[PDB]
Amino acid sequence: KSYFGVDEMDTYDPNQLRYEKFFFTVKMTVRSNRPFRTYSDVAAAVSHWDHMYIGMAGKRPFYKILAFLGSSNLKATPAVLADQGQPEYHAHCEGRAYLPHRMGKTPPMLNVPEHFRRPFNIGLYKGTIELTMTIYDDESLEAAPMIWDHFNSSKFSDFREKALMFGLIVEKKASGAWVLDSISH
Amino acid sequence: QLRYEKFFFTVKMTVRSNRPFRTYSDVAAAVSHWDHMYIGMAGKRPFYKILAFLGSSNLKATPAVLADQGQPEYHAHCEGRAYLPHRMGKTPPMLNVPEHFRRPFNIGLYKGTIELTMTIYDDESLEAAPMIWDHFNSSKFSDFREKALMFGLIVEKKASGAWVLDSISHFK
Amino acid sequence: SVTVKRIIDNTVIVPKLPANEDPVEYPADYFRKSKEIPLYINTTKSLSDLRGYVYQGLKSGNVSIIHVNSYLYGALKDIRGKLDKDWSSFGINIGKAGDTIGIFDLVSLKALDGVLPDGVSDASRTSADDKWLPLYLLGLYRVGRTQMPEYRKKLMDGLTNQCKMINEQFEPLVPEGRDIFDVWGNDSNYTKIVAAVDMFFHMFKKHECASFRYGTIVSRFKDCAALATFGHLCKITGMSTEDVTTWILNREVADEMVQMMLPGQEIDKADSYMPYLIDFGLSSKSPYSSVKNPAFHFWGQLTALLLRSTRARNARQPDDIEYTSLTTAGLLYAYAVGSSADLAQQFCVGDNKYTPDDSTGGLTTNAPPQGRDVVEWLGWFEDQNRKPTPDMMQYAKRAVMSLQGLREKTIGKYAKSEFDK
RNA sequence: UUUUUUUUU
Repeated sequence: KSYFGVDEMDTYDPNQLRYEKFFFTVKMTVRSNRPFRTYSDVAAAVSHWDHMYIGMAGKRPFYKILAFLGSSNLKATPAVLADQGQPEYHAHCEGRAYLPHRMGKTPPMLNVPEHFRRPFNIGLYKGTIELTMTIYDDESLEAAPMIWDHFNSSKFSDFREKALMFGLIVEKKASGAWVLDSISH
Repeated sequence: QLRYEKFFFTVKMTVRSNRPFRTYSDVAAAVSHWDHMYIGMAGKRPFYKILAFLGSSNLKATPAVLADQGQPEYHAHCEGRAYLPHRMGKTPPMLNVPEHFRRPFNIGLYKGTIELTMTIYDDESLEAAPMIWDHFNSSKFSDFREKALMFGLIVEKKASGAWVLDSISHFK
Repeated sequence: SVTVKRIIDNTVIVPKLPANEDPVEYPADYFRKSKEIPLYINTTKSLSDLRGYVYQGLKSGNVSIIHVNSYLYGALKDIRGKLDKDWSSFGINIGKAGDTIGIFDLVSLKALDGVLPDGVSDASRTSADDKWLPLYLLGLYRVGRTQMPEYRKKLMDGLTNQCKMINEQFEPLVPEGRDIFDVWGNDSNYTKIVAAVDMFFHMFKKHECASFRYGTIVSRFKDCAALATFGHLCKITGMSTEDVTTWILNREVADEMVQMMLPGQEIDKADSYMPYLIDFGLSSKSPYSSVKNPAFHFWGQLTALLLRSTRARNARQPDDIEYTSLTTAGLLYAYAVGSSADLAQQFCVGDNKYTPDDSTGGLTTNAPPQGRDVVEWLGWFEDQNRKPTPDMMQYAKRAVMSLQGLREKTIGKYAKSEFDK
């Protein structure tokens, strides 16, 4: 508006709720020392999985949501209990979910795996993250659950805060569930 | 906007577990998350939660427990006509078909399974009915809102005189 | 046409022909109906996203065609130049002397429709890598046209050198394993872009970015290798075009000549759309191809082969053509031109032009006639029957005595098989 | 699928 002629309206109305169903599969591993106290550190550490993103664009919101889901329900390995020298955290998930979003329009997907592996160093904590994901659209007529429903929430509190920890701005519509707004980045 | 929506309701609640429950707080904690993975009608989602509250108020034992203490088990059943004031806006049309859910609950000390069979559908009759909020047995105290929040249901106890349903973010 | 009546009944019939082949089209017929060469592209994504998509797809080797088309469109758009003359062709006009033009000012742009594929995006791609990326892609297009490992590797090593001399520390993309970009030749917009680029950088050869033309030189004379042969024969013979077209002596190359020489279809205009008829889509089957003019091609290249020509031992040998009749005419013409040298006065000082003093002669025997004219050669050939002279065959054999390289089903192979005997 | 110098900045 500060200039003239810089688009008008955008009649196509990208700003509107759109639903997207898809199968998801996830597997995550985290390695470090000085074993891992509290959940805020989980978000802080995993937030550096895409420092230099080289993945298939258009899937960034889905990948971020998926990393959040995987970080939510990660189960520590017995070695953490037995030895504290080199703990390890593992996670694995798979299912079919449908997400509402208003980012835009997603092109056709594909059933290809994607691997990411990066080191991290956040203050006292240092180590490695290694994820492997596979998302692909589903054209069936099943009644899948909402992706948010897959979060139990009996650990950690508030979804706006947590969605911001990962770089994700969402909304809290009174009569429904959380809908995406944009990626803060 | 204070919208009064009428419906007939039927509810059948069952809980199975070991370590038989002692305090109502533990039972409420177990039942609050009966919908880990909801695949029902979206537009009826909040209403079901209200009905779960009713089931909590109607927790009962059975002769099975008196027959053996190593298979804790509670039953409950309710049904009738009611209408609810709400500020969620407008609800879609509702059908008369049964719905069922069964989930495992794992809170540490208490572990087991929870089963809920609900059927909520429109009340096309034109006759007056009591308040759905004035239908429970929790005359008790003013902590109805505390119980709802512990479930995760936001209600108002202001001069309106009722416990009207308020909002979502029931997840916490 | 001609009438053929059934003798026994006197009935009238008209024998038609089968058509296993496909019909013929001329460029003039495209500009006689519609006057705009369409070109469809996508412009939704910015330049950096397309850069990332192209670079990463090529590194992995799963790049999409549409993204490459859009990248070439978004890269070759700030290049321009001056303009000397009045460019025009087939009733079209482009600019006027004393202005500036771009590279896509030759074809009309529009909006492609339909869903689009995805890519693998990158967030670190310096701008400096645009100097050579279009060049790399055009070189890939060029090298992906010949199915031969030796030639392919020689051409790709030339391409790598071309990229190196500009942006050394450049590294090869599209690794040596799974082969890509060989299906792109089947697309229509990529070839239109390549042809437009080739024409533009061919007219303005002094441009500083002319090195792109390394990748588009195969696109100019495509499917038109019958005109090239005619020109090469005209140059080797050294005579004018009238004497060359006179020396045919059979109505099979003449049919092709009549098919190739029509009022429209302006030839000899370097700044025209003629050579790029194929890529731009102006014609499906070009009338100058070698599959519809086999007799002309074979006769021309055999005449060239029998006159000590270099580009004769690597041509192909099309089949379904009667070699006995074209071969005899080609041999006769080759002997005629290579057995009599025309000497005479060319420039004369004032009223002193030398006149040939030849009215008394003794060439009534079988010996050859002096000068070069079909009238006097057909007479000598007829008077000496159709049998080639032993001297003619000796000349033919000594003309093809030594040949090092030969390839199966080549005109060189045929000549060494029949004439070297 | 066209093509038909293992010619070509």
